[PDB]
Amino acid sequence: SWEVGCGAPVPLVKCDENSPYRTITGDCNNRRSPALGAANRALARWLPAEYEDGLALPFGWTQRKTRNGFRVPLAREVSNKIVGYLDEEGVLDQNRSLLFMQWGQIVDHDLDFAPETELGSNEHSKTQCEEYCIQGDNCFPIMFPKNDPKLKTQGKCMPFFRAGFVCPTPPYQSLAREQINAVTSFLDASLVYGSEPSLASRLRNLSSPLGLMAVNQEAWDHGLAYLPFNNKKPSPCEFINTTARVPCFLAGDFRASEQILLATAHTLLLREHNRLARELKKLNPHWNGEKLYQEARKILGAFIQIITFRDYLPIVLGSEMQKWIPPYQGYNNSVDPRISNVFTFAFRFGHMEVPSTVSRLDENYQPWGPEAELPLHTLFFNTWRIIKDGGIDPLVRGLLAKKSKLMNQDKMVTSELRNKLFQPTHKIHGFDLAAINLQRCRDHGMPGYNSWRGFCGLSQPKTLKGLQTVLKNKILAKKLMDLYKTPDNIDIWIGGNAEPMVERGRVGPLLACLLGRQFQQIRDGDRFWWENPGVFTEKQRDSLQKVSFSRLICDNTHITKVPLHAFQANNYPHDFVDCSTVDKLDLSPWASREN
Ligand SMILES: *[C@@H]1O[C@H](CO)[C@@H](O[C@@H]2O[C@H](CO)[C@@H](O[C@@H]3O[C@H](CO[C@H]4O[C@H](CO)[C@@H](O)[C@H](O[C@H]5O[C@H](CO)[C@@H](O)[C@H](O)[C@@H]5O)[C@@H]4O)[C@@H](O)[C@H](O[C@H]4O[C@H](CO)[C@@H](O)[C@H](O)[C@@H]4O)[C@@H]3O)[C@H](O)[C@H]2NC(C)=O)[C@H](O)[C@H]1NC(C)=O
Ligand code: HEM
Ligand SMILES: *[C@@H]1O[C@H](CO)[C@@H](O[C@@H]2O[C@H](CO)[C@@H](O)[C@H](O)[C@H]2NC(C)=O)[C@H](O)[C@H]1NC(C)=O
Ligand SMILES: *[C@@H]1O[C@H](CO)[C@@H](O)[C@H](O)[C@H]1NC(C)=O
Ligand SMILES: *[C@@H]1O[C@H](CO)[C@@H](O)[C@H](O)[C@H]1NC(C)=O
Ligand SMILES: [Ca+2]
Repeated sequence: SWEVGCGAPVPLVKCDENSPYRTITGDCNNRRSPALGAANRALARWLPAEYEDGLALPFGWTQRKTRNGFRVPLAREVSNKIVGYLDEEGVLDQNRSLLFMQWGQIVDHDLDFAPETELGSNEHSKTQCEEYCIQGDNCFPIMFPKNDPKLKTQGKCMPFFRAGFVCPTPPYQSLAREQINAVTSFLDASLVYGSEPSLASRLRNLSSPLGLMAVNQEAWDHGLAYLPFNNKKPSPCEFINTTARVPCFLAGDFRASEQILLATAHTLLLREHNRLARELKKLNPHWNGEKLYQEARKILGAFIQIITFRDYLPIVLGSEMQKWIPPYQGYNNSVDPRISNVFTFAFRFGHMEVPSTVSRLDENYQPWGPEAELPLHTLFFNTWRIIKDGGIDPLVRGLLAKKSKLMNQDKMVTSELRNKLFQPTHKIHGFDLAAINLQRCRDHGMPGYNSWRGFCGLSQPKTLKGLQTVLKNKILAKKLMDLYKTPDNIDIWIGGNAEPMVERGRVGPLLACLLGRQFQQIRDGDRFWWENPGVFTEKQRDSLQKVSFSRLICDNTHITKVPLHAFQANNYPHDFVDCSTVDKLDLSPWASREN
């Protein structure tokens, strides 16, 4: 009765009964529907796609084609009028460390990646899009409004290329266009290990049966590993400093070097795998390389799950946590674990938590050198500042001692991302992540703000006064009505992020609902969830309960003082204790077995 078949790329693998570990692809997690949550398949649709032609063309593609009787505003004009601000004074979150932002980006990279269409190779398509700003097939350029300064300094557009879609990637089909999730839907440390067998093997050290991940052979951090380099050319990390010539890192996720603190967090996770593999080898000398790798991978997946659900989500969702994510009751094989298309926009709330600067701090939590503090835009695809300017410890100290940006209806996205974003192959620090998010909402066929309010059982404002009430902000509602003309047309990214945050949380009610529903699904629909009986033993679960980001730092850096609650705002020295007082992960329950 349905077109359920379509999975034409079809990374098809048969499933082995009673297999002890996760697949790299996420296949075989659900026994009845083994592709559920596997990588390189369609993002789930919680609601039907909304395209100007019903099938594939974004709203805004055809100038004369209205949405609900009104032209959709230019993404860059919404960015300029609503999202932008000048003054960074007073914008920081007084109760969230910068690790709060950074953990969000890490979790996001574990869960979803909808990359730009490949569209063949060695052609004049990408250059054409960038050079002449001509909309066509996959070229969906972000056009500058008449009063945009970038129209004066940067040409007529910011190049933008439509996301990849499942069955054919160049041609189309009879159903609506469905974008791809290139990573595993499960919270499974796919950002460390990869979501594809080829990358997963490339990341491993298969020279020794020690179960290790490959490490950098060119540079070391006071005896501790860096990720290997990606020696693919051209390299955006080389591009931004051709004197230093330091390549990007190779990780489980394609995007690991996008900014210096994401590369930092990736480095901690790689180190933690190798520490666990060494410690398991000492405990279990007869375990082979495959077994050591899998058991360390399983522990690192559980770490990521526990930090996320115990420490992170409660301070994102605040009062809505118990509504959307009740205490775990067990694996439910009827739950759809696939990441939804809308979730990939909902989780971009993080863009409003990114502050304008990154600091390096020394062994006394004092400024590291004469340029301790640097503008964020100079740190896009920046790996040389790690290798050649103190390794990761000074950056990790900044992650603990400095703050996230607080979402603000009058100060949404810092100009470091809104005007100075660097994109690989596009040469300039001149892109706008907010405009890109809005253009991508349309590229993906997103239903508008009121469709999602209805989905979440919330009021659907129809008038300026109704929107002013929901947003608790007259001027913001007025600016959104002036541009969108009806709240039905407001793009979900800006509408969800415009709502005032729930008590004890950092998102409003619409985003709490969309995020909370997704995180409930990826937990309840995961046969390898850490708390599911038989994944770990009772004694292993008791040991895992004691994981902390503070212990991760103590174990995989030379930092000797850390806070106990690393996601809150912490000040040195008052909130910092000796590493020796921080709980350890007791691996004794991983003994092959005893009597
Ligand atoms: C995968 O996992 C393997 C290990 O299982 C990694 O292999 C090892 O890499 C490190 C470098 O990253 C190598 O260490 C070097 O060691 C020498 C000291 O050599 C002596 O001790 C070694 C350790 O036991 C041993 O392997 C050596 O034996 C080999 O070489 C001799 C000839 O010297 C030969 O007779 C033997 O038969 C072996 O072939 C030897 O006993 C040390 O001198 C090196 O340091 C120098 O170089 C670094 C920069 O490179 C510099 O910082 C120093 O100041 C100095 O200049 C270096 O520490 C180790 O030898 C490798 N082990 C094996 C078995 O080859 C591998 O790197 C992992 N790969 C990835 C991609 O992660
Ligand atoms: C640079 C960028 C960041 C930090 C300096 C950053 C940060 C975050 C946080 C903190 C997130 C969540 C808590 C988060 C989520 C998602 N991002 Fe974003 N991000 C930076 C840069 C980008 C760029 C560039 C993109 C691609 C934009 C496009 O549409 O082409 C981007 C995306 C996302 C994303 C969607 C992932 C996907 O499914 O494809 C998040 C869920 N980020 N980032
Ligand atoms: C590119 O990287 C190099 C380091 O490899 C940076 O240079 C250092 O910068 C200051 C001088 O301005 C000094 O600490 C060193 O003498 C420099 N080293 C070298 C080799 O020149 C350089 O500033 C970076 N440039 C950019 C644009 O990021
Ligand atoms: C900071 O947030 C944490 C929860 O994230 C909370 O327990 C603590 O009371 C908050 N502190 C202040 C000062 O509000
Ligand atoms: C399992 O999932 C289905 C679909 O969400 C749900 O209707 C059912 O109540 C769930 N079973 C539980 C919570 O035991
Ligand atoms: Ca994953």
